[PDB]
This record gives sequence, structure tokens and C-alpha cells, in this order.
Amino acid sequence: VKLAGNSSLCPVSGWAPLSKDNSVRIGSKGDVFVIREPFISCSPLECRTFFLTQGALLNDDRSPYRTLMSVPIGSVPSPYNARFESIAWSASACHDGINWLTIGITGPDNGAVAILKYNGIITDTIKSWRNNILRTQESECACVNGSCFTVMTDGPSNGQASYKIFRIEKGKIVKSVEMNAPNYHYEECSCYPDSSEITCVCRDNWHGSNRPWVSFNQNLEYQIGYICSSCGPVGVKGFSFKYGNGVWIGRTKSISSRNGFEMIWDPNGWTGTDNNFSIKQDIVGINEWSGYSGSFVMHPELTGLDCIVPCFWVELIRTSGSSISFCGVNSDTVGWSW
Amino acid sequence: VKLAGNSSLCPVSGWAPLSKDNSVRIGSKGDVFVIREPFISCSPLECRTFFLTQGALLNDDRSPYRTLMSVPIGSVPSPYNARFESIAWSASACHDGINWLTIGITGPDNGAVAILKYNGIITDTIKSWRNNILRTQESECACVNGSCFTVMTDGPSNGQASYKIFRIEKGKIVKSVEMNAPNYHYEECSCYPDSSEITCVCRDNWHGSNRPWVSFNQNLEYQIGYICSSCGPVGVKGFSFKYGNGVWIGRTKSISSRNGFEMIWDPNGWTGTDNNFSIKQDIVGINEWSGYSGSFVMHPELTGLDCIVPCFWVELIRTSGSSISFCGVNSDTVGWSW
Amino acid sequence: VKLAGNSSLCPVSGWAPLSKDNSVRIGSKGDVFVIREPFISCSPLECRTFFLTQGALLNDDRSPYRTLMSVPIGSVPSPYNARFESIAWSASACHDGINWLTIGITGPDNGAVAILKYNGIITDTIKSWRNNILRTQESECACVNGSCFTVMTDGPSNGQASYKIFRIEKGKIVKSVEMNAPNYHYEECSCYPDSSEITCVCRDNWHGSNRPWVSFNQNLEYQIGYICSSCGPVGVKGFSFKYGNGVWIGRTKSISSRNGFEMIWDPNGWTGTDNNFSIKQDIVGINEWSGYSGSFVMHPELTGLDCIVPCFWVELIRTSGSSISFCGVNSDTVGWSW
Amino acid sequence: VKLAGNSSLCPVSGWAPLSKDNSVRIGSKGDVFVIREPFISCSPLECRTFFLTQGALLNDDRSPYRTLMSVPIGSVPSPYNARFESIAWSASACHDGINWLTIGITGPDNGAVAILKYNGIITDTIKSWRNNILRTQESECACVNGSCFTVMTDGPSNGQASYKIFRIEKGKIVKSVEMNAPNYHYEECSCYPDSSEITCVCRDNWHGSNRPWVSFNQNLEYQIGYICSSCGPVGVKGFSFKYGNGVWIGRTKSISSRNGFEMIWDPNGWTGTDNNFSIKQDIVGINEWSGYSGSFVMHPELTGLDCIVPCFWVELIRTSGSSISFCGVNSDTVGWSW
Ligand SMILES: *[C@@H]1O[C@H](CO)[C@@H](O)[C@H](O)[C@H]1NC(C)=O
Ligand SMILES: *[C@@H]1O[C@H](CO)[C@@H](O)[C@H](O)[C@H]1NC(C)=O
Ligand SMILES: *[C@@H]1O[C@H](CO)[C@@H](O)[C@H](O)[C@H]1NC(C)=O
Ligand SMILES: *[C@@H]1O[C@H](CO)[C@@H](O)[C@H](O)[C@H]1NC(C)=O
Ligand SMILES: *[C@@H]1O[C@H](CO)[C@@H](O)[C@H](O)[C@H]1NC(C)=O
Ligand SMILES: *[C@@H]1O[C@H](CO)[C@@H](O)[C@H](O)[C@H]1NC(C)=O
Ligand SMILES: *[C@@H]1O[C@H](CO)[C@@H](O)[C@H](O)[C@H]1NC(C)=O
Ligand SMILES: *[C@@H]1O[C@H](CO)[C@@H](O)[C@H](O)[C@H]1NC(C)=O
Repeated sequence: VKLAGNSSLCPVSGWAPLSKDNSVRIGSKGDVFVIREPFISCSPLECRTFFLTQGALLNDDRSPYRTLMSVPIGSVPSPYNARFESIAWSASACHDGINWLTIGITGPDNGAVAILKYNGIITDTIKSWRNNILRTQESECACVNGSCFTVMTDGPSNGQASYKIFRIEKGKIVKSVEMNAPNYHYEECSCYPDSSEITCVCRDNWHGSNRPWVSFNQNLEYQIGYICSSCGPVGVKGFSFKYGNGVWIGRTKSISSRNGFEMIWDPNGWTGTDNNFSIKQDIVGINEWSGYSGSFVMHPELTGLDCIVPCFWVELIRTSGSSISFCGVNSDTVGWSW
Repeated sequence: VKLAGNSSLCPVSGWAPLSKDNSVRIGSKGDVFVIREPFISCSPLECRTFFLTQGALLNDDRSPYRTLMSVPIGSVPSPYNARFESIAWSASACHDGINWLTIGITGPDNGAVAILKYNGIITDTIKSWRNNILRTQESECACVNGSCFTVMTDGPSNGQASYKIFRIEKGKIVKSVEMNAPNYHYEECSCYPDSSEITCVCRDNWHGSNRPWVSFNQNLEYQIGYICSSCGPVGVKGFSFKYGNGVWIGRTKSISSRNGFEMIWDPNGWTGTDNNFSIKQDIVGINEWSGYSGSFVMHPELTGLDCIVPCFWVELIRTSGSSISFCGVNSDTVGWSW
Repeated sequence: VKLAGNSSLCPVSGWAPLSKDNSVRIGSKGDVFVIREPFISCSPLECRTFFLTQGALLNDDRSPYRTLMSVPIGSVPSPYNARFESIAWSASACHDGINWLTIGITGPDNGAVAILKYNGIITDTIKSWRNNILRTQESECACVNGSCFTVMTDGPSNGQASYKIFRIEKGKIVKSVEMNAPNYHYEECSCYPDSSEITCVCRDNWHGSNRPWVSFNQNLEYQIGYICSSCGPVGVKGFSFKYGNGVWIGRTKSISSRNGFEMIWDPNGWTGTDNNFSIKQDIVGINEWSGYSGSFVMHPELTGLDCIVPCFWVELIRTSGSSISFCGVNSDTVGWSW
Repeated sequence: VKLAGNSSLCPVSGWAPLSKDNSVRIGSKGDVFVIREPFISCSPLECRTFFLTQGALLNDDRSPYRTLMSVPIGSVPSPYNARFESIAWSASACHDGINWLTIGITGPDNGAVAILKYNGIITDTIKSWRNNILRTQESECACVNGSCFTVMTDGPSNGQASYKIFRIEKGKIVKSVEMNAPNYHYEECSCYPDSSEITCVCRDNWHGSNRPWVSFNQNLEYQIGYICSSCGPVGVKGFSFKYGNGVWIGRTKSISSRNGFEMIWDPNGWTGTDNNFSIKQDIVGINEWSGYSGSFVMHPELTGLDCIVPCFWVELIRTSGSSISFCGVNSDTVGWSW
């Protein structure tokens, strides 16, 4: 049965641990893959962890030999249980309630091609349009009403690039618009469904200490801006969750360095520029080194609830480190020091 | 289909071997986890072995990095086939006939939080109430009428602590009472269903050479006392099985040391203080070293019987050793020397 | 659906390779168990290989620590994919069309107990009756009409022992007779169903260069004698297949040594003492060393045929060697030199 | 549900990557089999990779000990997840929509026998007819209307051999014709279904720099000739795809050496001898070394389409190298340099 995604995002007062991936103590003598920036996506039956690898084992990069593989959430990414998904140096994935959609980018940095697979079968492709490193989300893609959306970027990492939003049905591209977003930069977008709309929070690698966002409907009509908590432009992939005018911001404790990770609830942060917030919870302590982060969601079809549960993953730098994921609850929680 | 648990416990005249877990001869060159105190719980389809580990392999502790994992009963606890359940330094688990319920305690010894998962999804949480090492059963939780109960302790290991009984439905806490049990100590409780009631036998680490018990109904009304075989207070986790006024006691042969393991049937031991018994069977010989023990059960939905079959596991110290489990029969059996 | 077993055994003019088990070239660096005398039994869905092991890996005996494990036919017997069945130093197994029946013998040589499991659950037991090494078939048990039979021996390996035939339904012993067979010896019996009867060919370790057999019905009425091809008494486990008065005999080429293996069709060999035969096929060459052999069958429920297909396994000594299995066809075949 | 195969082959304007098999970087410390010339075949649910091996692991040939094994496409061919199919030094396989058909050749070079299995059961056999190295396709067999066809060769590799086409239903040979094809040589035939006909393109190892083909119906009526792109005779296994009078030819870039791999669309190449073509795409660059190649297809029952999708695999020499497979699309693609 196809995912609906017409319900609202669940109100969460706190965040609690879900799983720990990329364990390295097991890797000391065990056959385990050397992976970086794993991402999590969920089906109606189970959650899975996706990663890119060249097959390099520990105790033993745009590459045509680099592939996307996956294991059940919390499992060890070993060559003996990882499933093969696609060939890609940049990739994203999601489940539409029927099967898995996998989007992978392979080929030369001057003529890259994205190969779209549905249930293991190649269904479509999309070739570079500005000929300069085609790249995708490196996260879960959002699905609403059996269709799964995504945001792709082609162009310079330090300048004005072209951005395109794609609606994909059963592996095929049915609609696609080009964004008019001058002076915005949208790399590594973290997207989630909310009441039959798609909301994405992206990484500005050009001139934005704050994070840009794009919001769009199934027809691909869109709005843009920055999280005001300046509303204009003022990096590492991140995320946030919209609740009316309030926003849950995932960020480091330090500004100049990668230290700590905390989740702040700013009830007027979507539209206001004030620094006020109501509550805060420590996810990662100041001594640890925080790194890449992104969101994923658990749909009603999986949780048995009448709303969508917001979750997220933080990769701790330590080097590779570990990818710890957490999920949102409305019950009591404490700060966490890993 | 949800488990009923309304039938009585099966009368057993003897105990016969079921499986051997934590094998170490296989571990000499094989990638196997270093585990301690594994516990067994059964679903309607299969029995599984649960353990806590940091990912340390052999031939290579309250920790936020310590996790709960599981393998099919009798299988090798390797990184290539263990399933991930939760993040916890103390944990329990059971199946309600529909899905798995996993209860894990993580966080700081001064503010621990128990995370309750149902079918892999976080459904609820319960924060420490006396702020002193929240800890659970380290065994199977009991289920009756689709609801699964448990007993949690918060407080000193050598003094008067607070004890709370929790009724959990589909991962959520629907009811919870605090026990009034002055001069009792209830750690590591081993619980089983019997005719729509829950009976638990616990470890008194304070001032009880005998074992305290608590018995309660679905509504959480309860009675307490000691196994009289003194009825008041006179350690290592253990178990016993109630049959009217008779009790099957799992204990060591020696008193001052951990030597041997035997099962004694005292037909008046629940309420009497006499040392008389009718029958006895050796499970483990005097030379071997016995250690932690606990019970688990096999429901009619799994066995095809019209009663609940009592089983149990003994960890042999040897160090880690091996966790051998046995099940109750009404057929001929012999003593066992491992 | 339960197996019927009311059809006749399929007429075979030849034998063709099925699978190769116990590979050792893979074991040179791979984690593989050290096993001896593996046996094959089939379910309606798949065939599986069973073996006993202490967990000893290569490149690293009546024992309470020795267990019975299994892998899909042709698969490598590694600790990462072997399933646990039971604890035993002597064992047999078969499928009744619904679930697996496993019979394992454990305990002391002076008071051994056989533990009968059905679908992983202990259902019954049978204690030694002459107190001298209880031992079973080390092969597949036969099933006819949802019930599975077996032949067990208790007594000296070089003298007159007691033999008992057991009919088992869903793991429980419903009927059991003691054989009156003076001057016969029946160890390691290889049994198969044929038209709602059970036929077993056993190893005489006392005073029979030929092989004794027992034939019995569901009610356990029986006949005994030797394969005449003397009809009375004149070792290593073996087998034969009855077709009217003709018999297919699996034997070595040499008499005084373990060299070669051949299958001979003697159309009057069941009842005649003549040395005449019609056809012969080489399975194993003279240079190789043959060893233990036994039979198993593939039922109509698995093959899609209107008869039961006779198969067999030969362990080549080489030491452990390899266990090669073959199946009967009515099509052209050649001799085989491994 | 049985495969129909009555639809036409899908028109493809380009070829895009599907999977990478035989990875060796993983093999540096991992337990992985040493394999050569793996082939791909697809079922209605999944695609699988087949290979022959003696069990030799890396970091550790007609042989009765050599077997055919398989893993999911893109998975590592390790001893811990490879499935056993048959015993053979030459083999082919395909799925008929119900189960797997496996054809393996074993036995002596002077009296080889092909063993046909269906769903793991031996169903039939075919003995050598010219007594000189019986050999099969080393690829996927074609299936149309629940029946699966194949082409087998018996005779010299440098002269006139006998060729026979076999129609197999549920593992049994129902029809078989001998080809009259003087001065033709047909080894390692790559076959695919197209509109209820079977088309095969073979390797002429005798005196043909071009490739011979045979085309036949379910009744086994056939036509022969060469791909004209001379129509008569003018090596390494290869393939081509027929689209009316046009042909998609898989070949190396160099003539005298194994360098590069490209796919050329010659709209009149089936029947014309001209060197003209409309389009060309690079699969493998000139520096790399190309080697064995063959075709396989993805049926409507798997893809959800109303036509059959043509795919193919190229083994890159590097030694073993890697087996990269591609599939046909009608969307934009680029050249590939591995
Ligand atoms: C989503 O759509 C389903 C019908 O497919 C409906 O039953 C459900 O109530 C809708 N939920 C919301 C929040 O609109
Ligand atoms: C969802 O898609 C269906 C067609 O499958 C359409 O009829 C319906 O209007 C859509 N609903 C929304 C909320 O877009
Ligand atoms: C338990 O409840 C079921 C109904 O769900 C009933 O059929 C069964 O007899 C009851 N067993 C006992 C011991 O009360
Ligand atoms: C079991 O729960 C059901 C509701 O699901 C309730 O109606 C019934 O009375 C309960 N029975 C017992 C024995 O508690
Ligand atoms: C075996 O019994 C079944 C009924 O369960 C019957 O249909 C079949 O014909 C019988 N076969 C023989 C050989 O008697
Ligand atoms: C098989 O068992 C059934 C009962 O399940 C019985 O009615 C029938 O007579 C038996 N048939 C044979 C051939 O023993
Ligand atoms: C193939 O046969 C099926 C019936 O089994 C039919 O529905 C389908 O249209 C046919 N396709 C072609 C191309 O003839
Ligand atoms: C396919 O086989 C069926 C019988 O299963 C037959 O009736 C039909 O005519 C065949 N069709 C073709 C296209 O050969």
C-alpha cells in the first residue's frame, strides 16, 4: 500500500536514542566496510542504513567504482550482509510504500548522469544540464501520495548554481522545475513531508552562515527563504523541523569549531530573527566532535500513529566516528554525552 | 494473534537440555562478540537469545555505547548475524504475540532514562524517580492478554530502594504502581505468567539469603513475601516456579561458593520453612562453577499444548563460560555433568 | 500438508550427482566447522545437511557439549549460517510435511537419554533400558501418514544388544516394540518408506559380513533377515534399496580395504545367495577411499512425481574428506571418478 | 506464474550501468571465492549472479569437484552467502516464472553428462553424442510460454562439431533437433527471447572473425547465418540484439587486441555488409582490457513494462578483473571509462 503522507508532523518535546551505526570496535578484526556519511531511510516494515563504498575493508571521492549499499538499521556494514543498490558517487533513496526508489549519480564530473532505479530496475535517467558535478541530497527523499520528490544541484560549490526539483513516480520523472533563487545556494538538502507538502532545509556553502530552505507542493510550486532565527543570507549538511512559525534547529554548540550538538526549540524562529528560545536539549557533549547531520521520518504506516514522527542522524567526527540516530518523543528525556 | 497467558503452568517432573549459547571454542578464530548474562525469550514462532555488548570481539559496565542485540537460540553471537534491538546498559524483552517489546535503560547513573520500543519504534519513555541507577530485570518480561508487565528498581544496591511495577501496552505505559515493601530488596526479578497472574522471584542484595517474591494481577494489585523454604528475610539472579504451595527452586549445591546447580521440588516450600523435599535433579556438577540463572516460558501458541511450559537458563562461570538452557518435561530425565 | 508416503519407490536405472558437502579447500582460511559423517534429509521445500560438532573450527566422541546443527544442502557448514537443532552425541532427523522432528541422544554412556524435539520444542524423552550407550541411526528417519518411525539400539557393539522400534507423532512416542532378533546386530540403520511400509538396512558389527534388515508396518509388526545376495549372518554404515526381489547394493570395490564405491543391481539378490547381477555403475574410483554411506529419499510433495525418489550419500575418507550425494534417475549416466 | 515472452524486445537508444560483481578490493582480507566468467540471469523477483568455483578462496579447468553457485546481483561471492546450484564444469541457468532451471555438465571429457535440475531436483540427463567435451552456453537460457530452450555443442573446438537445440519443460527434455550447419561453429551461444522466438548469437572459434547466429521457434525450426555487418564466415563470447534489420553489436575498439568495449547501432547490419552505422556509445575505455561478454533479459513480469528489456555483462580482464553489467534505456546516457 502506497504511503499517504497527508498527516501533520508529530509535536515532539524531546529526542531519544534509536540506534548506533558505523561501529569501529567491531571492525578491529571483523570484515567491515570503510564508510562515511551513512543515511537512514524507512520503509513500512523496517528502517535501513545506506552508505557509499569502494569495497575497501578496514584493517586491509568521485569514482565509477564507488557503489551504494545498505544494511538494516543498527547492523554492521559488512560484505557478508550488505545489499547492493546502485553504482554512484552521490546518491539518495526512499520508499514509496510499494518499493524502493534509488537515485544515484555516476559518470564524469563534466557529464554526470543520474540513474533512477525502482525495485532494482533502471527506469529513467537525467543528464547534467550545466555540466559541473551533478549532485543530490545524500539523504532520504520525501514521498507524498505514492510520488517521491527530490532536489538536485548542478554548478559551482562557491557560486551561483542551477537547482532543479524532480517529482518521480515509480522511477520515472513526470515533472521537473528549475528554481529561480538568485544569491541562494542549495547543497545536500534534507527533505521531509508534512501535510501533503515537502519542506527542505539545505547547506549554503557560498555565503550563508544560516540555512536556506525551499518549500513546495506536489505540482512543484515553491517558496524560498532562510531560517530567520536574518531572513536573507548571512558548511556541513544539517536539518530543521517546521511547526507553524516555530522551528527545531539541529546545530553545534560552538560557532567557530565542530564541538557538541544540541536541538533548540525557537517558537518564532522560522520568521523571526531574535535569539530567544523556549527549550534546549544536549544530544552530543562539547568534548566530542559533531559533524554531518540530516533528517528522516517514520510514517503512520510504520508507527501505527496518526501523525509523522520526525527523526535525525548525527555523524560524530571523533575520522569516520559513529552515526548515532535519534527519534522524537513527547515524553521525558535527558541530555546525552557520548 | 496476541498471547493469552490464561492457562496454568505445566506440571514438570524433570528438566531436559534445550540449547547451548555463548560457545567460545568457535570464538578462537571466529568473529564472535564478548557477551555476559545472555537471556532467553520466546515468540510464537521462535526462541531468541539477547545480550549486551560494546562491539568488542574476542581475539581482538554502564556505557552509552553499549547496545542490546539478539540471535536465534543456539546460534553464534557474531557481528554478521546479530540483530540490533536498542541502546542500553540494562535491558529486558518479551513478545506479546504480535511484535517484540524491548525495554532498555541508557543515560547517566544520576539521570537514567528507559526507552521503550515496540516493533523497532520508540513508543514511550520513563525517567529515573529516585535518581540512583535505574535498572531492570535482565530477563524476559511477562505477557498476559496482549499486555506485558515488568518490575523496575531505582535506588541503592545495599539499602532501601524504590520499586515500581509497570503494565505496558503496545510500547506505552498505561498503568504503574509503587510498591510498599519495607526491608525488602528486589533486583533482577525473574517473572512469568501463570493463569492470568504475574509471579516474580527477585535477588535480595541487601540482607536476604533467601529470595523475595512479588505476585500481582493485571490491575497491579500485589502481595509480597519470601520463599519460606523464614517467610521473612534471612547474591546472584535466580528463579523458582510456584505450583500451589510447592516450589521448584533453582540453586547451587554449595552455600559459601558458586559450585553446582540443582533443581529441588519442595511441595510445601512456598509457605513452609522446613528443609524437606520430595525430589531433586542435578543440572550442573559440583566441580563446574554455576552463576547467573533466570526463567522464561513457552506459551501454548508456540508449543501446541494446553498449558505453559516452564524453562530456565544457567550461565556457567568456568570468566564468561557458556549459557545452557533447559526446559521442563513430565518424562524421564537424568542428572547432567557439563 | 503432512507427507503421505503411500507411493512406491521410483525404478532407477542409474545414479547421478546431486551435491558436494564438507568442502575443505574453502576451509583453508574460511571459518568452517570440523565435522564427520554428515547426513541428508529433505523437507517439502528444501534438502538440508545435518552434522555434529563441538564448535571446533578448522585452522584453529560422546560429549555433553557436542551439538547437532544444519545447513542447506551444498552450503558451507560455517558458524555464521549453521542452524542449531539439538544437544546430542548421536542423532537423527526427518520432516513429516509439517515440521522437523529431531531425535538426539545426550547424557552419560551408562544413563543416556534421548530428547525428542518437534519444531524446536522438547516434546518427549526415552531413557536407556539396558544402560550401555544408547545410540540411533545417524541418518534420516522415515515418515508415512504424518507419523515418523526410527530404530534405536542399547547394548554392546560386539554382542547381543536390545533393539527397539519407535513410532513418533508430533514429537511424542505413541507406540514402541522390542525386537526378538537373536544373533542379529542392528547399528546405524538406514531407513526409507516404500508403499506405506518402512524398510531398514543396518550395520552388523558383530558377526555379519553381509547386512541385516528389518521391515515393518505402521503398527510395528516386523520381519527380519539378511540380504541373501547367505540369508543368515556371515563394519561401516551402508544401505540398499528393495524392488520386489531385486536389490540395489551400495558397496566398496575391494573386500579387505575401503577402496572404491559401486552400485550393483541384483534382480534376485534380496532372496537369492547367487553372485549374479545385471548391471553395475562406478560411483567412486578404486584409488579414492570410500567410507560411511546411507540413504535418504525425496517425496512426491517435493519432486512433483507420482513415486518416491531414492537418493544416497557417500563420505570419501581421503581424514574427513567430502560427503558427495547422488540421486536416482531412469536416464543415461556414466561412472564417476572423484 | 509462468513467463510469457510473447512481447517484443524494447527499443533502446542507450545503455546505463546496473551493477558491479567480482569486486577484488573487498577480497584483500575478506573470505571471497576466486571466480571467472560470472553470468547473470533474472527471475520475476530478483536478478542473480552465477559462477563456477572449486572453493578456492582468494588470499589462501574441467573438474568433478567444480561447482555452480550463485549470489544476488551485486553481492560479494563469499562462502557465507553463496547458494549451491549444481556440480558442473560447464553450465547455464534460467527461470521459467515458476522455478529455476539449472543445466550443468560434469563427468569425463570423453563421456560427459549434462544433469538437468528443476527447483533443486534432478529431473533428466543428456549424455555426450560425439564423445568430445560436451559444453553449454555459460549464460542465461531463454524461456517462452513456460518452456526454456538452449543450444549445446559436442565436438572439436577447431573444426566441424555437432550442435543440438534442446526444448526443456520443468526440467525434462521434450524435444531436441540436430542442426545441419556445415562450416559453422557455435560455441558459448548467447540467447534471448523476442516475440515468441529464440535468437542466439554464438562464438566461431574455427574460421569466423564475425559472429554466427541461429534463430528458432518453439517447435525448433531454425535458420542460420552470420551477422552481415560477409553474410557467410570470414575468439571470445559475445552478443548482439536484433531489431528488424538493425543490430546492436557489442565489440572491442581494437581488432588485434582486447582493448575497450563499445555498442554500435547498425540499422541495416543484420543483412548488409556495409560498415556504416548511426550511433555509437563507449562502455569501456581503450586503456582498460575488455574480455568475455553476454546478454540477459528482464521480462515484463519483473519490470512492469509491456516489452522485454535487453541487458548485458562485460568482464574486464584487468586476470579476473570485475564483471560490470548494464541495461538498455531510451533516455540520455554518456560514455563510461572504468
Ligand atoms: C489521509 O488519506 C486517507 C485516505 O487514503 C484518510 O483516511 C486519512 O484520514 C487522511 N489523513 C489526513 C490527515 O488527512
Ligand atoms: C492523490 O493521488 C490520487 C490519484 O492516485 C488523486 O486522485 C488524489 O486527488 C491525490 N490526493 C492528493 C491529496 O493529492
Ligand atoms: C483462554 O482464552 C481463550 C479465548 O481467547 C479460551 O478459548 C481458552 O479456553 C482460555 N483458556 C483458559 C485456561 O481459560
Ligand atoms: C482481556 O482483554 C480483553 C480486551 O481486549 C477484555 O475484554 C477481557 O475481559 C480481558 N480478559 C482478562 C482475563 O483479563
Ligand atoms: C496416497 O493418498 C492420497 C490421498 O491422501 C491419494 O490421492 C493417492 O492416490 C494415494 N497414492 C497411492 C499410491 O496410493
Ligand atoms: C492414515 O491416517 C489416517 C488418520 O489421520 C487414517 O484415517 C488412515 O486410515 C491412515 N491410512 C493409512 C494408509 O494408514
Ligand atoms: C501475451 O499473452 C498474454 C496472455 O497470457 C496477453 O494478455 C498479452 O497481451 C500477450 N502479449 C503480446 C505482446 O502478445
Ligand atoms: C502456449 O502454451 C499453451 C499451453 O500451455 C498453448 O495452449 C498456447 O497455444 C501456447 N502459445 C504459444 C504462443 O505458443
